[PDB]
Amino acid sequence: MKLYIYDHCPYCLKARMIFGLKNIPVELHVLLNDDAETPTRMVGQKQVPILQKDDSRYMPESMDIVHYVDKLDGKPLLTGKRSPAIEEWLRKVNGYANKLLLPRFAKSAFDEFSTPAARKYFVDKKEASAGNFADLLAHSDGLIKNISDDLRALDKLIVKPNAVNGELSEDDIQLFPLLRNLTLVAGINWPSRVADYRDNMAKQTQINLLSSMAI
Repeated sequence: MKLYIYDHCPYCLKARMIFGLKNIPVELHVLLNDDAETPTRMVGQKQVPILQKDDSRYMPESMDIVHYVDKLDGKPLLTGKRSPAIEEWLRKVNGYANKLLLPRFAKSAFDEFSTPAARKYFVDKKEASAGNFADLLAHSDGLIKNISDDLRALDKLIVKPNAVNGELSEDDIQLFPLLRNLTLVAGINWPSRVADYRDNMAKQTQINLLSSMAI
C-alpha cells in the first residue's frame, strides 16, 4: 500500500494515523503541492490523501481511507464514544487555527513545498491578498494567547493520554492532526495533559511532531 500525501495537510495525517495505530506498514509518497496531473490521473481530481490499495487501485478521501484501513485486519480500533465538548472545542479553534498555521506552512521545510513553484502555488491558493501572510504573522501574539487559552480548556477534557475520551475514537482522528501541526507554532503554552496526549498519540501513530522547525 502507498499513500500519496502532502506532509502538512491534516486530512493526510488522519489517514497516516490509522496505519500507525494498527502497526500496518504503508509507503508514504509526498506529492509536490502544484502537482495536479498525478492525482488527477489516479482519482480524477487534484486531491490528497490518495491510497493505492494492494490490488493497485486508488481510493481518495481521508475518512473513507480511515474506515477502510481500520477493517483490514478485522479488528477496528475506532470504537470509542465521541464527545460533544470535543467537537465544540474543535469547531471553535478551527475558525482561527489556520491564521497561525497557513503562513507558517508556506515558510517551512515540507517536501511538498520543495520547489519554488510548488511553495508559491500553495501561497497563491491560500493567501487572501499579497503579503497577508506577513500580517497574520505580525498578529501571532494575540493568536498564540487564544490557542494557549483554548488548550487550557482542552486540558480538562482529555480522559487518557492515549485516547481523548478514554477509548480510541474518531475524535482522536479529528484532534491529533491539529495538535501535530500546532507544534509548528513557536510560543504556545502547552498544558500538561494536552502535552502528554500530544506526545503519546504521536508515538502511537508513528507521526512526527514539528517542534524542531517551530517558528
